[PDB]
Amino acid sequence: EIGVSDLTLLSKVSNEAINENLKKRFEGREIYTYIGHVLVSVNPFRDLGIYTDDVLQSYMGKNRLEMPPHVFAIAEASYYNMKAYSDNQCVIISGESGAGKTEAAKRIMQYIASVSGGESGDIKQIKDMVLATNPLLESFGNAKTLRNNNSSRFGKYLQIYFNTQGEPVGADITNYLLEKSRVVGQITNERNFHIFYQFAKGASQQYRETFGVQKPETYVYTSRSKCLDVDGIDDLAEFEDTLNAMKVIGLSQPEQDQIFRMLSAILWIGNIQFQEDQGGYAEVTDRSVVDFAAYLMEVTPDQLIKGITIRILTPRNGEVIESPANPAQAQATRDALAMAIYSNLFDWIVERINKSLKARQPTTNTIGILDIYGFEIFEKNSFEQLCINYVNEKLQQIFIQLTLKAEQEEYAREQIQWTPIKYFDNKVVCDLIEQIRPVGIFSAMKDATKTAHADPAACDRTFMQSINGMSHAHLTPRQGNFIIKHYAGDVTYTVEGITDKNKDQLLKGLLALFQHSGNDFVHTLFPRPVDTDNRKQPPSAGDRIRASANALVDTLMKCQPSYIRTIKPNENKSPTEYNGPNVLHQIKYLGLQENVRIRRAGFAYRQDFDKFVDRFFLLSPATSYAGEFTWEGTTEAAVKQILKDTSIPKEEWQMGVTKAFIKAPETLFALEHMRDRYWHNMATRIQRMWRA
Amino acid sequence: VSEFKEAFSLFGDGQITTKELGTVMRSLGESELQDMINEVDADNNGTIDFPEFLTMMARKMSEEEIREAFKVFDRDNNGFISAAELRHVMTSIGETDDEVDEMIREADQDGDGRIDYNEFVQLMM
Ligand SMILES: Nc1ncnc2c1ncn2[C@@H]1O[C@H](COP(=O)(O)OP(=O)(O)OP(O)(O)=S)[C@@H](O)[C@H]1O
Ligand SMILES: CCOC(=O)/C(C#N)=C(\N)c1ccccc1
Ligand SMILES: [Mg+2]
Repeated sequence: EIGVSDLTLLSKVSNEAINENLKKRFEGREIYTYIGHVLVSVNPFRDLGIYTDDVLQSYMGKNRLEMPPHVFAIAEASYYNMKAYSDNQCVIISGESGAGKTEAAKRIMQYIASVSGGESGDIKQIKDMVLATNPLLESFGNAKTLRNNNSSRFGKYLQIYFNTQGEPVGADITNYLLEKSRVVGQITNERNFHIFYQFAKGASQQYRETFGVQKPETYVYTSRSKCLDVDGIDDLAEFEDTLNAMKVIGLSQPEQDQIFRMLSAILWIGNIQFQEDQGGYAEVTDRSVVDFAAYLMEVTPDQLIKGITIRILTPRNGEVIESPANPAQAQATRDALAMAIYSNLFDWIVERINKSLKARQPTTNTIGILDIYGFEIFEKNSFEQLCINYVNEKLQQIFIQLTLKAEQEEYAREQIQWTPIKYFDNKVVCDLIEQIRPVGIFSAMKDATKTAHADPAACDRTFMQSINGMSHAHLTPRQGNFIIKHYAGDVTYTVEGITDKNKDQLLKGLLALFQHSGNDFVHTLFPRPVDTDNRKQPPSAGDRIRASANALVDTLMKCQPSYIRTIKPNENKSPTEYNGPNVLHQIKYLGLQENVRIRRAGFAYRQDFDKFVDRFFLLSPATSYAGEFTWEGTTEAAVKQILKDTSIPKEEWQMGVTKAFIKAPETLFALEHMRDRYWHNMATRIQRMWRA
Repeated sequence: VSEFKEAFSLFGDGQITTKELGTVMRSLGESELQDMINEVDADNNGTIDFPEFLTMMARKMSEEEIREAFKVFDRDNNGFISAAELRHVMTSIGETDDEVDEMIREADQDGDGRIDYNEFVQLMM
């Protein structure tokens, strides 16, 4: 009732009209708006109470048009289409950092879990463990950044596996590169990962005694940033949520003890400080700190110190030199160890979740939910931000491909009358980053470190040269920095330290350290057999994210998409502040006007003749006798027969060369409901009991 | 299309009210009806039109056909259904336990808990 709930119904179409509609609605606590099947969600930054089980049930069994716009309707539609066409589904969610991708993802899972039923005990196991993954992963992969208090620092693709009854049988979490660097340092007023503050603040007495776990203010990794408390975040409550969820997922008390031993080791390693000896070498400042860190690592202090302070150099084939590190270099290796521990720990937690959630029955269909880290910009931007923004650029490209390009190309192939709508295709920006043969940003970084010289500075310089030499409309070299013209704006990346970040490779002596450990979990996180070939130049982080992203693209093009575009209305997390220009910028670079124009002129539904007959044959008496298919002619003529027999006006539908198109959503929902009520209408046909 | 217009004429502007629609529905054979009625208000608050009537009827929507329906339900595909599987489908679509027990009493003279629906179709007429 406020403005227009579906932007295709705007009286005048423009970015400014869209911005006005979203702003009136947002001011009236209507954060959800449609563009046809697509959902736009403006982040209210306030609990509006729209995710109650009362509301949730009010959306069960409805179509997009019978209820006000809601994330629940997107999830309902995905689950319906899954059991209707027996088709896998994927939900794509775009948004800047803090726009509310993660919250929308969780509301979709919530809807699926509630609606999908299942009374079996195993089923309820799945539903509860799936849900318990949220507090565990958020505690290990989310942290306070300047742009968002509960900021996803890892990417996630959750797949829910269903049996023929449409019940949750299993799940699978695919994780994208984690921001491990957070572990060892943060921008002022940012925090470390949530887990470290939960655990430092609320550690059990046992843990606090065996593992030395003090309060976060005593650790550099958790206090140096001058932020220990976050608005709206109770760390001790959340620590308890973490522990319960670990229990639900099936972690034994030893497994949990190992995890928290590693977290405590990280914090203690972080407090190791160095001074300069008589030769200029690194020397530990306080022996007691290293001693405790080594206890936690189950190694001798000599071993830990050596691993942190001595670099193994192989200049010739048969020559090996032990070079003592200077204090700066030793800090670098200290943080490299802390980061490696936390990263491998995270990967283990995700693998263990995957084991606990593995399909216990045969599986028929899947629903996938994408929750990536959103596009973001800081005063300093390094590799971390390049990787995140690259993933957002790839996701934009997927959106463009599906929402704008593919549909129009299909109109042209199917000889439907169409005047193409123009849009900005950002594939060139993706190319600029992910290109190999014409060296791109990642490839250039790899080539700079291809030489494998000890000094990163020279590699950064070689990289900056490569950048200067490139001529590309979206790239702008500067003095030790470079700007990318990303779909969502200009981002200035600092070149210093970028190539070592891209070359995410543990040093030889540090890898030598894990061999000496007495702890079985340490050996789990660091298998010795992968250290066989020192000579080889190993895969880079940009290689890994390139692979992850293009895997993702294949996955998503194998499933039926549903679309959520989230919008961040202000940078103060205010429930009342609506920054017109910022929303307008977002509306523009997301191409919401183009979506509006296509959706108005476009057809609402397109289906292959085969699947159309397979799904709608019951509607025609010609094509259906007693709920059994029977057609003597061609599939195309069966489609035409079914459409004639439903007696929908000829203007509502169109026949292509290979596919069949239905223009208005109402027509489609009508056909779908007629299909659903077929058994209902036969049973209704046996109701002439009252003779007179 | 014809059937809707002839049962729309029977119950003379061509813009019809919600009460008249309720009577039409009753004639054919509650809250959901008003739900269907309430999805177009721009034209008129308490009345609708004949294209709107096609719209809302499709959005809701002889001897041989009644014959067919029994074959639709029969999972065996042999002319015989479980009588309690007939009970269940008379319950679910709901269109009185005593009426279902009387109608199953007519067909319960078979005796094996199963129903030959060809004979019972002919009986029913
Ligand atoms: N639908 C919502 N209702 C109420 N509050 C919300 C809603 N969505 C987001 N918020 C609030 O905004 C904050 C950010 O939400 P997130 O889902 O974490 O954003 P995000 O897009 O996932 O951020 P990134 O990209 O991972 S850094 C949440 O913690 C909430 O306080
Ligand atoms: C979200 C992107 O995260 C990263 O890719 C990432 C981090 N953190 C690194 N490649 C990295 C590796 C080593 C040292 C510093 C950084
Ligand atoms: Mg998030």
